[PDB]
Amino acid sequence: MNPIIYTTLIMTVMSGTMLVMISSHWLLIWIGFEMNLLAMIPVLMKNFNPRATEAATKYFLTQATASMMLMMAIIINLLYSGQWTITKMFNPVAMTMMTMALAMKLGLSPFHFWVPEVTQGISLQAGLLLLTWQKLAPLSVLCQISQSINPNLMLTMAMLSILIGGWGGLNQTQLRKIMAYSSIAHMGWMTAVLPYNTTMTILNLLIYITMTLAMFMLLIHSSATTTLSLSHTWNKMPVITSLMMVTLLSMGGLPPLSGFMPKWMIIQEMTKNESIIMPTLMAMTALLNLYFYMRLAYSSSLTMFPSTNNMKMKWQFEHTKQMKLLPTMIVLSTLVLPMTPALSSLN
Amino acid sequence: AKTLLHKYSDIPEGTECHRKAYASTSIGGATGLIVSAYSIALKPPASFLEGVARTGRYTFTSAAIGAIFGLTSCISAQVREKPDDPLNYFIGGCAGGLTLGARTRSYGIGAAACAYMGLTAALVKMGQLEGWQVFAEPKV
Amino acid sequence: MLKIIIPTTMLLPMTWMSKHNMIWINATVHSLLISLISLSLLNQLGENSLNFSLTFFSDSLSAPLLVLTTWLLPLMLMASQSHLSKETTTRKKLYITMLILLQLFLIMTFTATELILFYILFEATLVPTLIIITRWGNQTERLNAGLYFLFYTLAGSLPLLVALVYIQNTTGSLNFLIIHYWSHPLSNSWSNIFMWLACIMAFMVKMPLYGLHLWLPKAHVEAPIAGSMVLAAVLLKLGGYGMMRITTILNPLTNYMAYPFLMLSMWGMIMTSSICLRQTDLKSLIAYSSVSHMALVIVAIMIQTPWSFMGATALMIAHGLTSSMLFCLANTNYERVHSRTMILARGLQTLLPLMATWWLVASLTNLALPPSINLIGELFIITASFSWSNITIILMGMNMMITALYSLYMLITTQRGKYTHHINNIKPSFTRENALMALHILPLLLLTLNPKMILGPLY
Amino acid sequence: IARTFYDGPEKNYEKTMAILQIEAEKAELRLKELEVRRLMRARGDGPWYQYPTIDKALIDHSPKTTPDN
Amino acid sequence: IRLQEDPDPEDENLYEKNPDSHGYDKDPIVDLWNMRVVFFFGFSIVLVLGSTFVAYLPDYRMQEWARREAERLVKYREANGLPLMESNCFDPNKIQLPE
Amino acid sequence: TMMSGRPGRVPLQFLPNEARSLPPPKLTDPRLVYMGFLGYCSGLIDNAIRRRPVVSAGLHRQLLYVTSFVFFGYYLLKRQDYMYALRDHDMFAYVKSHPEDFPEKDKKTYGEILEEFHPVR
Amino acid sequence: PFFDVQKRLGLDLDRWMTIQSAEQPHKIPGRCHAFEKEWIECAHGIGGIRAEK
Amino acid sequence: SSLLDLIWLETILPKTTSFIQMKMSIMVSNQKGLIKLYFLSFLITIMISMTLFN
Amino acid sequence: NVLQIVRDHWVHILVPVGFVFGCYLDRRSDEKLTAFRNKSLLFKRELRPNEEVTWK
Repeated sequence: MNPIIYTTLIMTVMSGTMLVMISSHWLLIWIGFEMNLLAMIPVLMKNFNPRATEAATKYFLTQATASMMLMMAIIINLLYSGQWTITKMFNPVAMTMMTMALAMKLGLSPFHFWVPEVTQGISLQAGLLLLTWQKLAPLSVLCQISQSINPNLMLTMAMLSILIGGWGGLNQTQLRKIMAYSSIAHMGWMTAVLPYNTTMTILNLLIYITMTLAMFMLLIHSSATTTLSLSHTWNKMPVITSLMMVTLLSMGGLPPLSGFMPKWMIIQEMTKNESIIMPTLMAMTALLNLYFYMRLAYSSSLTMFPSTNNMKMKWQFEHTKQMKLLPTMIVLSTLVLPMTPALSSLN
Repeated sequence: AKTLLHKYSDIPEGTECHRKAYASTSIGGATGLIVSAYSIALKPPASFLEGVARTGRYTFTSAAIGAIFGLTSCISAQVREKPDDPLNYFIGGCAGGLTLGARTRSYGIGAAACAYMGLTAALVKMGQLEGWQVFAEPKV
Repeated sequence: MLKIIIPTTMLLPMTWMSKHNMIWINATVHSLLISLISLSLLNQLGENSLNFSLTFFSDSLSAPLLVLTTWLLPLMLMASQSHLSKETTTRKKLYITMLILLQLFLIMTFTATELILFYILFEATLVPTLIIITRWGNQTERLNAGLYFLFYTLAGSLPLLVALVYIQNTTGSLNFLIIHYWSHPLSNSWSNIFMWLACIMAFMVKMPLYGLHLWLPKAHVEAPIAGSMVLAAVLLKLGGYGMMRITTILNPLTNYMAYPFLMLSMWGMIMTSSICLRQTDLKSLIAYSSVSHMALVIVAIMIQTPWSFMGATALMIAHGLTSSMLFCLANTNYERVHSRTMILARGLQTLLPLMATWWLVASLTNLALPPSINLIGELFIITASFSWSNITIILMGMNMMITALYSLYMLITTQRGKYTHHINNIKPSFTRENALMALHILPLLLLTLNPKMILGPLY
Repeated sequence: IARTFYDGPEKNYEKTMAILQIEAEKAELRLKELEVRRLMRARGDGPWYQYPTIDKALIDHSPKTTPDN
Repeated sequence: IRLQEDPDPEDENLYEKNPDSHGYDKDPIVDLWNMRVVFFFGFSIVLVLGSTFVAYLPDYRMQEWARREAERLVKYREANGLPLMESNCFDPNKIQLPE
Repeated sequence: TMMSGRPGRVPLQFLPNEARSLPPPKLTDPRLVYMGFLGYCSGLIDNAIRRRPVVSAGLHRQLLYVTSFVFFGYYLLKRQDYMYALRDHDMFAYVKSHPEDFPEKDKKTYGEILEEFHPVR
Repeated sequence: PFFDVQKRLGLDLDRWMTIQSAEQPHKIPGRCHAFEKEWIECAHGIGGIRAEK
Repeated sequence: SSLLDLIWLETILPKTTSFIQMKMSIMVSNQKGLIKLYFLSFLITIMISMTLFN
Repeated sequence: NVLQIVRDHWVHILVPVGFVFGCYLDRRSDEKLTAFRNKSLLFKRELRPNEEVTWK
């Protein structure tokens, strides 16, 4: 694909997301979603192969179904209220349709399978863009319409997302599938805290985006897509493996790393609303995410797996391309716990 | 689901054990039907008869668990003359776990289910007594 | 507390900028200097604690633990420099950095004035420990040991975080002074029962309580020498310190919820002593001895009397020193023969005399031999338990008998008898090892001379 | 030793008093903030939780084709 | 065999090259100075100076002050017929019991 | 959204004009020092990843890292302080405006308050 | 989430189409123009909670 | 040592929980990647959300 | 030479300067808590003619 075409497709995806985030009209929000999907599909299919084609097909089908449900919700809300402005929806059925459509777009359980399937199908850069941006937009819409979200349905989907992400990531060995299940679990956390504090939702979104960017940039640097492929990186550049081990510890929520701040603030906020069973279950379920993070860390950094013979030539050569802002992502994803009270600025 | 749950709540704890058993069996049957529907959707059977058999097994197991739980809890509370006691719910939960173990024909599964379901039912009774809420309504 | 915290954060750049052959010298010298500086905290008041600022404060309970940590760091440095001779300079610096971070987190944990900050730091102590274990352990079981340790501690501690945030929402503050002056009785209800369970279970897992201890043999046996030294000396005392601090607001529910934990602690103390009687591994024997001693500390804290708290503090300090010394001795014998089997190497009394003397003194302090602070703490706990009930004397007597039996069994098996004929690589004991043993043992006898310094605020 | 390394008990006593005052005020402020948040979310008569309503500047008041609006 | 793996090296003895070795390092000079700094600082400085510092720590726990106060109170109370130990910590006049 | 939709809130304004009435953070703020420390760590990680001498190479790059982090940290601290001050101001105004909901209570001493005593034995 | 670029810049991108009481071509009135105007004027500037109540 | 410490105290907390997590993980991840199957699951979820939640 | 020795033994000042800085920061933290200095009921007293504060 031509570089100009690639950059204009990326700019069109970002334009669609910005249209969603700045529009006050439901029709314009739907237009933004449609533009985002339309420009996103070729980005997934950039590196042509059967896996990329299948991932793009599944993602397109899921997003088209979600967009149809979202438009139906918009029309139903218009019927009972005659309003197009994005505010508290005036019909419970329209709200249920909108919530299910946005959950399907975000990949929340039980609409999750496409997330690991597409993430394994597509390359590392495509997966990074997918996770980050395509979680950024629907969560913006949900934060806008939070005051009419049904707490029971939202919390049920969030808990299902957390459990399913933990179990799937526990079973998987492929790095992209592990990242997808981690994304599912973090989406569960954020949507669980959504009906109480959209500021906490945004804080968790920022921390998750930073950690995911750092992890995907490290994976791109190591050029590893499986566990065994990552197990050879210690013999070529052990710094990358150490930084990735620290990032993995952060993603599990271990103090005093950055990953503990979202869980801590979400638990506090949800406890303020006289909810204890849900925060306790959400905290206890994250141990599965921590377990498969630790299993990945054992293979890559804390131990030394066998290597091969051409790794000598790999030693002789040097990494040419540079991914700027990677050190900043590594710092911000591990060492921003003391700066927690900035969430008021985020407010 | 809301209708069945509020019916079960409306029926008093220590009285009308037949009604309690019927309500619990209905709740279990609904749960088993939903589980069987999801199972058939995600992991399709090789034949229509196999699908019907799987649905029947799942629904009957869930209904048996519910009926045993309701009967055991109501009878225990009635004979002990101690309503609002989590011990009755623990006994009912362990009875349901033993029913699940008998259905699956596994002593270890039965013991683990007894322990976990007894703890869960005791926690549910404690929450009903103390006003604990799972899906807490937003405030503050 | 900054006059102690900042020197460690300066030890980090010193370690990372020192020359390759001077890292151990610099770290040891400046760790000893920091310990000498931290000795000033022992000058405690008779009425209230030392409130340095809004964030850090020191008490008659926090001071001895801080001094123990600062004194334990150089001993860990000596053992590590013993067993890490072939590592690269960068990995040596990383190991020293892990030890420094662990000491810094422990200091901030013991000096934290708020419960949530205490929780954050005492959870932060897991990461350096896990890295040390799973990276510089020798055996294949270090990975499983690290997993067990991490998940036991975290499954204990997450409900503690929920309980702490709930307490903050309900009362308005988690500051220890506020929760002590504004403490209110805890009514008998399921909600209060489960709050009590969350807090106490977190700290019991950290203790560890009997039935929640498997991670302790797993981690202590499979960790390196420095990791084993810090796990038993200080990291086990986080549970006791937390329980002493947290039980302010849990009354009078503690009078009724302590029965299962007291029964578990007493019977498991007996069971772990009996296990020590029939252990084929020396590190496992020392780990189960640690389990028994911490079970006794649990009993003291649960019965919760002014005489029990003093004995609990004294026993914590004495057990820390004794366990560190025993682990060091076992590590020296392991470095001799590259195996942890207790009956593999015998006749060490006639092969290494002064090391046999160190073994004898360590074993004598392990059992409660008066007037050692081990005996002081154990006797105070036994008397408080006797006041609590008059069959606790039966249980404590059985435990003391089995403790003496297994201590002297370890001593006789390792030292007495005839040497193994085919083991001919037992070189004379090093000056470094002998100095390590002397630095382990002499402070114990000096604390025996001056006992009121480790009896806690209740003195 | 007391002359060189330590200060009088008055310093610790009064520092403790100041620390206690600060922490008590913070606790009272936290509880008051929780009460204010609960009231504001329940009523919607304060600056917080002011969900957007439709601006009335968009309404066109010019005469229409039909006299009855 | 399944790998190109180094054989396990023989254990190294420090006494082989340096008969008078303290066990700190391979280099004799660095080993000697490590021993010197450890022994001097640890034993002399920490043990002796910290132990005498703890021995001569000022009486901030007010043990002697409490003994003197108790002596004065006992003298005053026994010289006037008052009980040596009061029966109440606080004043019943200042305590207002509910009815 | 608690403070979103507050009356008189200008959209997309990082710091409104009313924030100028608050004390600006000191240049030696410990939070600013921690931001500079984060910038220094970012520079060190940059050197380590690019396989340069960690402490020596790229002094200009490390300086720019530290300066950018300090700049953004200063403005972030200003916004955080403004938001917390606004929250406290609104809370106090609401407490003033709702005396019925926030009434003064009679203060009784511990000599008058009856508290049950639980013996420890 | 909602970066109000239109209100910050004084633009008008979809507020014209948001409601049926706004400026319509040839001043064609809506079916419920008066009712919508009354509801909007009642609910203006009091917040969603008070507007619903 | 054997019956309690090495067998049953291992069976209750760490081994049973790990076995349950492994079984559930296998159950969740044992998917053939068939869009027909999980879209039928989507339909069931939509109907359940419409009916059960009110 | 001195330049070679100092280039190797300059790290030994880090812990001492950290201790000095920590003591200074302790003094600074103490100087912010003078809200009840010479105002506690137990230790309240009149100032001497040639002193400004009771403690620093």
